[PDB]
Amino acid sequence: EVLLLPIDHQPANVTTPTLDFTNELTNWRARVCELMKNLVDNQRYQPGWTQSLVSSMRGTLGKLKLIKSMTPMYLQQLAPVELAVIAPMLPFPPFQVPYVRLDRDRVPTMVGVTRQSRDTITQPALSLSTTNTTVGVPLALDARAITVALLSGKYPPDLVTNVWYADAIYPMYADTEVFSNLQRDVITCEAVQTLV
Amino acid sequence: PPTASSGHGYQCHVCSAVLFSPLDLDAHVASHGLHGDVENRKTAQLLHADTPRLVTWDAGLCTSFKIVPIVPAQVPQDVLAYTFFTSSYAIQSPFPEAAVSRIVVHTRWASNVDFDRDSSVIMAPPTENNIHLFKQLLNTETLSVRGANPLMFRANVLHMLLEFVLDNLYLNRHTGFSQDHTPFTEGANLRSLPGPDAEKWYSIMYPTRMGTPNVSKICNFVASCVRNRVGRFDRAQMMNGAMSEWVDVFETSDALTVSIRGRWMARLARMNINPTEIEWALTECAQGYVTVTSPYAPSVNRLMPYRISNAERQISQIIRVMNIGNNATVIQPVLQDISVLLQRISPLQIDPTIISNTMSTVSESTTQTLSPASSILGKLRPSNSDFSSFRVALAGWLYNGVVTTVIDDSSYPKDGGSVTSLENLWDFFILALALPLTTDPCAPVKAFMTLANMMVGFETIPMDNQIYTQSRRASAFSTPHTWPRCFMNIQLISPIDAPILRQWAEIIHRYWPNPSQIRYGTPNVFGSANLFTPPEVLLLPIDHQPANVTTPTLDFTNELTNWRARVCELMKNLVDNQRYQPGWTQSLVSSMRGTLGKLKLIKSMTPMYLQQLAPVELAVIAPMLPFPPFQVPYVRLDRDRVPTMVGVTRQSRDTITQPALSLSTTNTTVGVPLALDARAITVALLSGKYPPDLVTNVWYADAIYPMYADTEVFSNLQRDVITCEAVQTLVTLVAQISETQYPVDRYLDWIPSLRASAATAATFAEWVNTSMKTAFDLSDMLLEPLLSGDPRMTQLAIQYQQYNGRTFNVIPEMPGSVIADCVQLTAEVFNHEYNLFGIARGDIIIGRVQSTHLWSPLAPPPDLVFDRDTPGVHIFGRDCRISFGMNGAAPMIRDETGMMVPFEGNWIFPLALWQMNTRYFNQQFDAWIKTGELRIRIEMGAYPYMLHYYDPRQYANAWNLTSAWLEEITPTSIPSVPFMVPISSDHDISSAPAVQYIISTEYNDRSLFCTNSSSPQTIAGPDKHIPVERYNILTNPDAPPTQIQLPEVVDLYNVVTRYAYETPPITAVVMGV
Amino acid sequence: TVTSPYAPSVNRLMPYRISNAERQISQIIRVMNIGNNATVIQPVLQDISVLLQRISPLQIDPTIISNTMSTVSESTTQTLSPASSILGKLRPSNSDFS
Amino acid sequence: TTDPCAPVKAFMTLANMMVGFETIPMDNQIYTQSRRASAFSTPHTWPRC
Amino acid sequence: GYQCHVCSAVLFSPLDLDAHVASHLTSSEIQRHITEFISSWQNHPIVQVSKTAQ
Amino acid sequence: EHYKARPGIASVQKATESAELPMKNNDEGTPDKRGNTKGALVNEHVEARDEADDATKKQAKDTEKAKAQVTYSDTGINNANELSRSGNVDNEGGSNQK
Repeated sequence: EVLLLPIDHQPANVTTPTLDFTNELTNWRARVCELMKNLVDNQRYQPGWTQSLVSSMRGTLGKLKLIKSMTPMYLQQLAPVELAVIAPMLPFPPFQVPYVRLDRDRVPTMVGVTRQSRDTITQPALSLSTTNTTVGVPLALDARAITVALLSGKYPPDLVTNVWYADAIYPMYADTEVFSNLQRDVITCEAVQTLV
Repeated sequence: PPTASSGHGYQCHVCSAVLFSPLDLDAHVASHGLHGDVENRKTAQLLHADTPRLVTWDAGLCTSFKIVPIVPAQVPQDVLAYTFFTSSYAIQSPFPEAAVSRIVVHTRWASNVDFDRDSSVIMAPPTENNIHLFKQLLNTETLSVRGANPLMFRANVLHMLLEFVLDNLYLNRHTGFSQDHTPFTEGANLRSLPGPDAEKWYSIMYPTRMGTPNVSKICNFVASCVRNRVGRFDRAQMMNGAMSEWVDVFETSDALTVSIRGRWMARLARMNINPTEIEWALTECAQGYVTVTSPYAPSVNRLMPYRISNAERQISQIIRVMNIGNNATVIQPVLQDISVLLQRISPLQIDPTIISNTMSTVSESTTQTLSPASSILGKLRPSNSDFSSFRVALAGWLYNGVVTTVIDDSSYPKDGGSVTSLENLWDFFILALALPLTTDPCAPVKAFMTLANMMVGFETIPMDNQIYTQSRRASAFSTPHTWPRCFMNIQLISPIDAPILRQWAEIIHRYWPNPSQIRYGTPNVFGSANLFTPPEVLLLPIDHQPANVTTPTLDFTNELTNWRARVCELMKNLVDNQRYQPGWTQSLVSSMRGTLGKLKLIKSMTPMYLQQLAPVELAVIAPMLPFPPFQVPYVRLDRDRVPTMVGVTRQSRDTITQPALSLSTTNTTVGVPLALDARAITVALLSGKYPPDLVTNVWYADAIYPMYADTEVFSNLQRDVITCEAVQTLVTLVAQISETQYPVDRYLDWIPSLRASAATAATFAEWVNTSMKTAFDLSDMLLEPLLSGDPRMTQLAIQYQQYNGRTFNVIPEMPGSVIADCVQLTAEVFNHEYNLFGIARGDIIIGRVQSTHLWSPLAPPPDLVFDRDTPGVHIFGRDCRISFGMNGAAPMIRDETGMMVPFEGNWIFPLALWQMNTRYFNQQFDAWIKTGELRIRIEMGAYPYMLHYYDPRQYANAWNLTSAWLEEITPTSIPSVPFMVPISSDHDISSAPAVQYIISTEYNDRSLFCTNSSSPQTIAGPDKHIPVERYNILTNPDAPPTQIQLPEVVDLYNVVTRYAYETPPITAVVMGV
Repeated sequence: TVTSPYAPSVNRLMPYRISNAERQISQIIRVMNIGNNATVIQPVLQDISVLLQRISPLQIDPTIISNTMSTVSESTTQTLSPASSILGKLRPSNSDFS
Repeated sequence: TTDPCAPVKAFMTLANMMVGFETIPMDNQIYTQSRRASAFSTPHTWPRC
Repeated sequence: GYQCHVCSAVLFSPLDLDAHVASHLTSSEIQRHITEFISSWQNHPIVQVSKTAQ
Repeated sequence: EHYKARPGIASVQKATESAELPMKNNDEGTPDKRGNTKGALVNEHVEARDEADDATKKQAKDTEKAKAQVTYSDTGINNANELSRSGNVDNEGGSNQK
């Protein structure tokens, strides 16, 4: 039934303060800005800054913390609904392993597929997804791009969600091929049992 | 740099010679003649903020409502000859002659202002297209010219209403009168007006002065009026045969714009001042060095809107420091400009030749490796003048609130040196002499630490940690957290192992300059600009005793000479100690002693300037600034009271509302440092003289008198007025659409609107900004430092933090705001009189009407309506599906009760349902609408409307117009709603059936004025006389004048006041001598 | 919302009703497919990235940061201004958010 | 990001950033607080501090 | 055109003049000794940076 | 025509056409018609690094830019215990050099 997301969601709202601290992302950004402000505070951790840059530093960090950026609000409310809409229409339906916050013991590290039965014993033919350092295949990113996308981004000023997603989701469903895949999976499963 | 370029060009007229370069051709001829970027935008905004255009005058009349003919009355007809009429005899008519006439809004249209404002509401008559003024904000996603999004209706009405208020900012200027000669008005004066014509306008202005021939509705209305209430009746004049001060006239004017301009006149007259208190305030600001003079005679009631309270000054100061937060390149030209101005005024003159003339008389031996005279002259290298850094470091005292003058690293002796190093000794003296003039709080700890950075291994004192040790470069100590506590607790210095470092701090703690103060300006006429200090007073780092005499002459009894003497005394001890150097031989040693003796002897009038004079120059210049001062309390030698930050807020953080609760966690820290040179400060201290004879009263009289021709501060006052008025207007108008924190009264919510957002409310804010800047002719930047943030939850406050954690803050109270007042008043009167701007309340009903009746669709009979609590009505809504019929059985529809019902009966739709399925319903409903009795009422609250007329004597049908409308409804937009309304006749006519579909729900026919305007009566049509409820003064003899029933009507006629004041330049009235 | 109105028939036919097990086994085939290969996954991820970009109401410009950080006209005479430092570090010239 | 040890890496980046002023207790003799945070990619390397 | 005050040399750039004046204290013999010292120590592989052997 | 599509109906149509694209085959390492593998005579520790670099190269070609932001090769974690499918080894477990 559920779509495991690493972020908390919310019902679809448009009018809310840009400075909200119920929003976990805006809370996180404000508190990290406050912590690096606290790092700068007394100047003690750095010599060599021969000018007193603490005033300009606290200024630009506070100017960053107070910002119009509606990207955290988008990621809280609108984006989970969009992923839930897109998710049944996929040619490769989603394959998810459980997220954990901070437990050491509940972190998954290896995903493998067995071909034999439970009762017999044989040589261990480990599936090839297991032979990875992480849980899967790696994927680097651009943290600069992530940061600037989170740090700036806004809405069209005529936004009505009902009209927008009504025009938007409609031609996406016109290219549904879910039904062909539902016919396909029969052939796949029957082929498996005929093979064994 | 002064050089000479190898030029091209040879001629000289006098002496007839030819030379090398034009660069000395001009000097040779002079000898002949003697002998015989957004940052740039905001910077220039600060330097010359463009003044608004407040006071603007209106000749003519104040009326925003015109009566417009719609269909023309018949001049010939068989039932009545043309001799009955008035249009036959061409007698001018006060109200328009026509068969049907309505009233519409249109801005001024009868005015002769000198200065226009490109801000106007021009509404066409409602027979044609009138949608183009309801889509001016957010409808850039609509192809249709005839279309408009319903969710933008409230925002469009509010912006157009702001335009309507913003236009009528004028004052009805007096023109003149002329005594009547016709017996229409018995001896009453008639008011003229300028313009190309004056003929029709008298009959337009005064209705009841016309004749009364017949039983027409016009003349029948006029005959039942009151006679004498026309023209001039009251005035006020003072002088013999001069301009009257003000009059009151009995003319046609709606009460709305009369109330607007009356409240604007009172608001403007709040700011008036008179030349006597001008003279007093200017003399107090000049401190009596320059006197001015006002006349003492009966005036002509001049008008100078200049006085404001302190709240406006404080709020505009917050906005300006919030603009210039953390750049330093905005504040650099301001310091340069004050430097140039003080360089022009200041009585002293700097010449470095005193240094040479003295130090060429010190003792020497010429066989040494070195002797310190050449070293001091080389390291001091005073050959240039270029002393502007002295004035910059002076004028930073005005702005420790934003700028902190410090010293660059290049004036520091390269990671320390030796005490036996002579050039490093001289660098120590240059530095420690220059340090008491900057505004940085860590200046004394730099002054101590340079010596301990110099001496390492000679004497070692306990430091703080392993990071900020003794060999740390002295420029790192620039926060009060990094003060070594051995400097405060001076007993931690070993008194016998470190004697030279113990007593240096003893010199610091006793003799580093104590702050003092001086007064300036006045809060009488203009405001009090400071906020972290008490008003009128100015903070300074050095004690300032005033001048006893006006003929100054050198003595040594001050703090800077004592400072220089104790520094020289310590360096005398430092060369005298037998442990540091006996290694120098006695000639060089005694040369050092002689150099320091002359150095502690040296003459300079610069400490006398900084003690007795320089705050007087500062107190004179501080009123006439485009950027008024902004200071923090100066403290020396304290861990506690040193401030660490200063910051401004723009908006509230959370659901919390009070800025005292929301302030400290949410601000924008403002402040820049600023590097300087120490040796420029040093030589400017050491070598400063006066003119050989001088007196201060004459000197400062000539030095200060020519800058008193400006009007710049009085322009700045009006600029700050418009700033604070526009920010309160912003918060009121955003509160009208979005859920904010301020107490307002949301009026227009029967109009449906967009569920707004931060982007939409910000957008609406900058539409308001473009309107306010288009008004009053301001091209420079204004309201953008609040547009940067969130406009929805704004707040304005400021604080600085003491080092322990104490937070002084200032929250200024937002004053009253008449643009917001007039907008609320016009919104109320629009709520009660909404039809004039082309709006109908309620909704419409769609259904066939075949009848021979002549009732008007804006006033339907209550038989033909239904609502939610009407028996047998299906209310629809969200879950709505259409099941098709089969085998002749009826297709059906899903009720909100879950029931299914055929295509019959009275139905109620939200408009959004029709919009979301605007195609698929059209192939289902319209065939049942045209023939069957399916009747649909679509609730939408507010809409613009369209009128179509017809001859009732023939057939008429509305299915083309309604099919056009039902087709052109878009999910985004809607087209305007058409109506098929008859034309009133006067004789008995033959009836003919007509077919109508769109009916209004309730009465919306307030926009009508009169019917047929010629006949004795109107038979067989929608009939309405001239509204007597408007002309209260003509129809109620018991009613006194100055009586308006504004919250429901506008009355189209009242008394209005007319001023004839005068707005002079300040130098035209008050001048000096 | 959708609807699919229809006539009462019997011989109409569309074969689509399956159970959970066939979906699960088709998932296990498609994940055995991946085969520790990177080329195999990236068209799916890239095309759903473009699909998110075209479905999203949220557009992104770096000029919000540029208009907030009012520190421009970088002189070569610099005192290591941190606002211009983070402007040069964030690089608001780019408009790539894949 | 979907990386599970991202908070551990976020801690360890500042821990590496503060080599010279503030230290933490450590597990063995092998590792060092001045370790680059790229290595902590798997939960068997997480610090008990 | 920009001309310096020692050596009367003329240049066209003020930065060139400033570098020129920077190229342009104490006794002449002490400058002799520091020049011969730095020339003696100018290229030794202590200040200088940047098949066999079993 | 009156109502413009507010996100753009064909502009969503192209992106969902691109997102529609089915699952790419990976058939190497599997027996052919005759009984041989269908690979390339490469061991897997170079094979998967090769195809990861080629996937990053195709990603950079798909983007307009020259150097790809998202990459699959030399990401930052090591991948030395890694092996994909190709045609060095047969099913039996030995070398398919013949």
